[PDB]
Amino acid sequence: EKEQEEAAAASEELPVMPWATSVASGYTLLRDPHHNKGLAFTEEERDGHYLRGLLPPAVLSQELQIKKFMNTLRQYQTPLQRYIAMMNLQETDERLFYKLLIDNVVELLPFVYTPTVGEACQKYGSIFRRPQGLYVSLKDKGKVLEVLRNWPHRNIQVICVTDGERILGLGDLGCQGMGIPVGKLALYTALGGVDPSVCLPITIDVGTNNEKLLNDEFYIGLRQKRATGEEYDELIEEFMSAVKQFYGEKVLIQFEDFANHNAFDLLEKYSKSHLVFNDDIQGTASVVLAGLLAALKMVGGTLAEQTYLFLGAGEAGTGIAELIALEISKQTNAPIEECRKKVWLVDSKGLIVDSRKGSLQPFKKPWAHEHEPLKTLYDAVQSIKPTVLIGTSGVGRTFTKEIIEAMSSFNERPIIFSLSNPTSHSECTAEQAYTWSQGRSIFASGSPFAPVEYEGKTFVPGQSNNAYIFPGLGLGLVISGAVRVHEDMLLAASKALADQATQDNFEKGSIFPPFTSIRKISAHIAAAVAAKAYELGLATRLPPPSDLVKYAENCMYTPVYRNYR
Amino acid sequence: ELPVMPWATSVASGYTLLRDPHHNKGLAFTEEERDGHYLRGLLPPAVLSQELQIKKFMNTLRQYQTPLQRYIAMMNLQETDERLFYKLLIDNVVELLPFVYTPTVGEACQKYGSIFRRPQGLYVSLKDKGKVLEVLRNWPHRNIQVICVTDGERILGLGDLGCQGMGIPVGKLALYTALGGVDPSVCLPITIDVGTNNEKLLNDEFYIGLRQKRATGEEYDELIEEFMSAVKQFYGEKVLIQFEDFANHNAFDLLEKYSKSHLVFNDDIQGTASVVLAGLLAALKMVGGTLAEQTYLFLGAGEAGTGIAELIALEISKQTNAPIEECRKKVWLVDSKGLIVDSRKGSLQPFKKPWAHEHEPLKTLYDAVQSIKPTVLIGTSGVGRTFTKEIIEAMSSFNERPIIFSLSNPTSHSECTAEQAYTWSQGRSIFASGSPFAPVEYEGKTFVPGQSNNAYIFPGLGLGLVISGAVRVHEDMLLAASKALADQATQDNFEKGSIFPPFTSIRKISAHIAAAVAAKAYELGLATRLPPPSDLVKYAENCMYTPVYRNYR
Amino acid sequence: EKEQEEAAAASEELPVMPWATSVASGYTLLRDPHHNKGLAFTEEERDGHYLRGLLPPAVLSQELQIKKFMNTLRQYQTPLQRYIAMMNLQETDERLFYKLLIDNVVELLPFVYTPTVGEACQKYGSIFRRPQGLYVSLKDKGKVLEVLRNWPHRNIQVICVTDGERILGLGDLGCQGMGIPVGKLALYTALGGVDPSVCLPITIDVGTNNEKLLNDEFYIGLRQKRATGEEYDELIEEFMSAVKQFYGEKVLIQFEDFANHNAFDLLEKYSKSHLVFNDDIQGTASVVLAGLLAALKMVGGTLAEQTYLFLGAGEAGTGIAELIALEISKQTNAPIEECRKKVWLVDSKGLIVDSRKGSLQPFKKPWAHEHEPLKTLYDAVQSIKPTVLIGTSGVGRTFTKEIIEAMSSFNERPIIFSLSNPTSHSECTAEQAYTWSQGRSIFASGSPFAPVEYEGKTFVPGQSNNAYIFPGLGLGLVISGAVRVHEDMLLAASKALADQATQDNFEKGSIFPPFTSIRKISAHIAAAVAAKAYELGLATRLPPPSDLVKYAENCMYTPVYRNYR
Repeated sequence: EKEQEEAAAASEELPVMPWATSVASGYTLLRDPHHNKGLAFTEEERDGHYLRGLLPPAVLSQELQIKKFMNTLRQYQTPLQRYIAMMNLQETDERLFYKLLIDNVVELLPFVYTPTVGEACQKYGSIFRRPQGLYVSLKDKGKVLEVLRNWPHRNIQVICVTDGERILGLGDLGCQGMGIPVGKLALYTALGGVDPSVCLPITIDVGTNNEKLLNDEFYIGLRQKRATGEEYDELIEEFMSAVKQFYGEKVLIQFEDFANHNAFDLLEKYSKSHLVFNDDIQGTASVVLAGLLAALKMVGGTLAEQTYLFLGAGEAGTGIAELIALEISKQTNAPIEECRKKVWLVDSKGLIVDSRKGSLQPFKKPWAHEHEPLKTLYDAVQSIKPTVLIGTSGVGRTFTKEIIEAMSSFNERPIIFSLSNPTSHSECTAEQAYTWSQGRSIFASGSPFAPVEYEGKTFVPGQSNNAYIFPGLGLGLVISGAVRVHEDMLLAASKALADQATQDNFEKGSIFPPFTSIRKISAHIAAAVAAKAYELGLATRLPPPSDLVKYAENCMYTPVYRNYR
Repeated sequence: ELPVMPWATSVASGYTLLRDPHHNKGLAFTEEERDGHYLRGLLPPAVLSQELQIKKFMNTLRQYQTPLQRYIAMMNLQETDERLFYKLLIDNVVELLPFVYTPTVGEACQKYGSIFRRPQGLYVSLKDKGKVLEVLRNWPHRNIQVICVTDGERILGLGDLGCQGMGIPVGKLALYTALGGVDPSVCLPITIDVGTNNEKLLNDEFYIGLRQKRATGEEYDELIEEFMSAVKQFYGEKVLIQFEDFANHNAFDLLEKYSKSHLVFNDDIQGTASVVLAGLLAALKMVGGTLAEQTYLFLGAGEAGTGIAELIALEISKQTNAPIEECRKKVWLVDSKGLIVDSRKGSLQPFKKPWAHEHEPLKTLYDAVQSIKPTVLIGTSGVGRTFTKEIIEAMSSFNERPIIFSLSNPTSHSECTAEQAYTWSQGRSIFASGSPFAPVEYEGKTFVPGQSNNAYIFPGLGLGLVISGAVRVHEDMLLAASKALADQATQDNFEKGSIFPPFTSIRKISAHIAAAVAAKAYELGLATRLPPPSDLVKYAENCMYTPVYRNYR
Repeated sequence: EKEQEEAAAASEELPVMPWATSVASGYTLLRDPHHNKGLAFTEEERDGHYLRGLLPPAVLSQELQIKKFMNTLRQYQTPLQRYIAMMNLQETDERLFYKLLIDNVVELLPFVYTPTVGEACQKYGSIFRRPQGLYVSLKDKGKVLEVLRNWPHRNIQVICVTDGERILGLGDLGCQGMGIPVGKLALYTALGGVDPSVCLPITIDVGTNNEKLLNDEFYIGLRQKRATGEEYDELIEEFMSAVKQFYGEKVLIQFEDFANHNAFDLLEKYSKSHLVFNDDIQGTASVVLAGLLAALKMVGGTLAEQTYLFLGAGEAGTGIAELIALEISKQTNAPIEECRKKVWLVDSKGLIVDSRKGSLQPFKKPWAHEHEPLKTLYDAVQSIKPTVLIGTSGVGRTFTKEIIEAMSSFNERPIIFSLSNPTSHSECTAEQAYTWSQGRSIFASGSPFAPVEYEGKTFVPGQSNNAYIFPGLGLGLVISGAVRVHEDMLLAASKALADQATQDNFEKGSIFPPFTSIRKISAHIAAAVAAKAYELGLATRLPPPSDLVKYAENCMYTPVYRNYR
């Protein structure tokens, strides 16, 4: 049952690569990112491994290395140039890359992650390219396993995969979506402590509809429009087959930036066979719920009493909403469609209403309450009189002065969540939200914003981005050996994050603690998601450790240089 | 009894192939090559040409704000895809040369320690003495033909950059490939670290060298003669050893002591002398006359100073049949103390006495320019803006077309700019300089000043010594080269005011210099590739590295 | 001219393999024959290269290694078992293999070379196979260069190639012919001093007519009868093209054991374009002529005055004959057909006579003198009354008591040369020749025979095998950079060998000095073949060295262990 090795003795016609292992020295060692210490190679290590001469005489510490890279990183003018310098270092000295990124996480995160990582994806083809991650194309059908075999690590625990269809709020970037999986997985290591070597960034190229990229001569993908239905599905179910055969069932498959229709069928179909998780639906839902709980500690109240208005009824829209209604059902013991009575979503066509359900998309019907057709978010804000406004539209500056002022007029402390990324697609800025609400809004957003000054006070807006959740939640599914993801684990995580939000960060108007604590946060989220995994009896690392927090911290990758023969 | 390294050879595929600069083609790997070498998946589906690769790198190179940032991006590419790096450098040589070579390469050396470093070249320290050969053994190419070596004492006109001198040898050797067609694999950039006197670098916490002041006499000498021993045992005698940026004192003893035992060449003394003489011959086609008739004034009596002068006097001796001591009558050098005159021989340096003619002490270059009344003003001072308006105006007043050569590098140490020389001479000067200057406009006419930099000479001269198997460097080969370059200078480049053809032709130039230096090697009977080929130019062109992508499936 | 690098800068769409170079240590080093020293790895070398533990504590010398292998070689009791143990060592420790073979050359030569190497070829498919040499099949056509590219040494100086059609006197062993090229090239190193790494054993598989091997389930070749004419030719000319492109023109191509018709067209059409040499035609001719000159020092006389009878008018038959007639023409200044008048060959159909030439094979017509048709060698021996009887028949025991007695009756010291191999196909034994001639014959043979006793005296029959010639002749063509073979170099060699034959070896009845001198012999043959190359102006290593013998000895591979760091 929990060691069903009947499926693992189909290892006869499994394609395999005959790997050889050899001691690394000279240029082989220096060109190996996993080991390469650059000038930090001690005198003794250089004599030992035929480096003497290939390096200058000077031996640097890792700390001096960080100071030196930081100095040259700050002299690049555009953010994209600092992204290029960061990806280059990741792929030359992996230990210096991670030790630097952790020690400088607040300064560097906007460059490796949102918002820079968005530009990187738009211009991926034209950017100086050391290869990272694995690309499975439509032309790898029949031979997806052959492609997996090429990856030179067998022990994969975390996969992060996109088909590039909805990269942040920028839409279809086809095969250039790879920036995201590579980003997420770097964070899995820096924020969560997952070892880099067990992380596998994948992109599924099925084409792109982006006309700019079809006609751009530097596009790295198939010059064809996306395959649909039949043709798409077979690649996916062969991919899902192949992952299973190669890596087993305990391998986490984190879906990133798929379209609505797809992102749901993948969570539906593969929930039973695989350990599947969707950062857009489940991960965002998780961090938002934690933000709400953290908000209601500053202002007071429960989730039950609040009224919720969403711009954008996609993945994150319905996904966040469903996790809120569920948390209410656990707190209230009500039937679920009494918990969503006070949750309203507005899409492209306006407020989701029952009168409109005679031609609605299926995953929206549960939010089609009874109300007059409303055309704009402004009309809904004024009619519904919500306590909480969450934006998942992918459209910038849709939280207008009229809308934040309207929200500041009936709420005394309105909860405004501007979730879309990158910064240019933020529904509002931190400056707009604090100004148009006379310093009275509880504000958080997807992309980072500098502190805002208003009537002699400083507001540090919190970052409501799933990067606070998935590093801890992933580590948890792994260190417990969870075989399935349960809605109850998303809640366990949300709890854990919210319970790290103290007065230190509330003082400054931030629903979350600073990223300078993300190692502590990830351990507590991991311990909780593991505890829930055991309770639900979906864990396979039996017996559970006594102290799930201290265990989670002991499983965590550290990028300090260890010494070689 | 020989220390020896057990090298093992293996077929490269997957990440081993991609991480190997020598072979890595990035997206230019064809579909067939990817299936063949376990790349399928590790690269995105799209296959680029090398040409699209060039266009792409060029586009992102121009978005960097500083020259130093484009130098870092160039050195990164050299060390990830060597064939793309060289095919790019060739196709874009005029645009890119100032970034990989003078003047950028100077800043790169000043800030070498603080710059993002993929390792290139070999460092032999004072702590490798006794074991220098052991260090050589670590280089993973056995067939070395061209070595380029500095001890960092005088990097361009920037002085002592100690161990951070490595930027220069790495630069020269890239040019040996790009300009000359030498294969990269046979080129070995070396730096000898013996310390540095630069107090800023001793106290800088990113300095990559020994934190000590330079070893002198005894201790220095031992390392060098052990280096020179070790190179010869490992690579043989036909290996070219190009010395770069040593001090006067040393750069001479190295050419003196190792002329017999080794094939030694000094870019500062011999290489610069060579390109200057070629510039003079090219100048005298625009303006008219012979070397004999001209009068020469130098600022700076160092390596390049006396070196250029001696090669000029020699070319005069071969054209007039006069004794050498008679061909120096027309050639005057001005140092720190003023005009070199015989009157002060009661405490003179020895290698200056041959230029100590008959005259009573003059104090400043301005005094000398006015008294000596020269035809040709050459600056090898290492000091910027020492060719003043008064000096260029003085020179423009008595000559109708005065020859001004501003040789010092980088641009910041140029004795004058191209703009100053053409303005202060009313458009009448024949100007060339060490570091590149953009075209200069003067009443609706465009002046393209030539680049009198040894990069026009050493790529051809090196290729020549190699393809002929020359075992020694002969003063007559410097002349053979000078002639060959000068005889490439047509009216197309003279029209625009340039003594040299554009770098867009450096492949033609290097082949003709190689054929000449080889021909002279055979004639003097120092060549060992016998018999000489019938057509030494077509042979030289066929021996030339091409960086077009080599085919794997 | 000479340096035509025009064809070397037309290597742009040449297939190439991307080789990577890396420092060898641990199991990579031990499994590498070129470097592997086994227990002879010094303490310092083991610490240095991560061997400590993988070897027992004991450090052996190379000498102790030799004593140890020799001891275990003598417990194998078939010769074939000692051939297998020898090939295994060649392919695990190359330096121990060569240092052993040289120091023990007389004892070991019959096991790695004739006659053992013959059995090895007959049973090649069924023998335990460590892989050796390169096989180019009919199904590698279009892609022969691709096959060459796979060999992991670029700098090839000596190729040795067979199509397996006439392996020794055993006939067609198809693809199992490889034993020969591998044998020859080991000797090129042990006897001649050529570095192993510049030597490339090749077999061209075009099928086989051996019905035994077509139906044998362990045959390693194509299960088809030999391709003829058009199909054969294209593979060869593509092979000869491909060798040229990859290795250049200075590469020696030694043909081994082809049939007459082929062996000749290959020397004819590729004499201009390539440096081609045929061990059967030219190499055997060379050592035989040296034997004759050595014989005429024991007994007295000139080549001119002798009368020659050959059994077997093939490659070696006509080839030996033509080299004899040529040496006569250079000594007498006579027209060539006056030099052939006293040379008679007997084939399958009997004595070659002009009355039979109305349907003769082409390369036999020059030996078709005027005489009455004779059916058997015995009839010819008795009619022609020859002074020299040479057997190249491939048929054992055809030099009968009647024939040796007949020869002993009209000559006082008859020269009998039993050239065929292996021992089982020898035209007579050393025992038979000395007994049936009352101790009066000058005898030599292709395969080794122990000393023979007769009337209280010891006869040490010499070995007239091309292994005395091709090691020196090859080294010569290489160290001079010869671009052509000229008949005059075969003679230069023959002279050089003959002039090494002293009274020390003549005392015991041997035309050649023992193989314990083959280092000295090869250097003197090399210096002579080089001198002739320069004289004929076909050498490209100009100027010639002062002392061609001491230069040849300094170019010679030594298998003493190198010390590693």
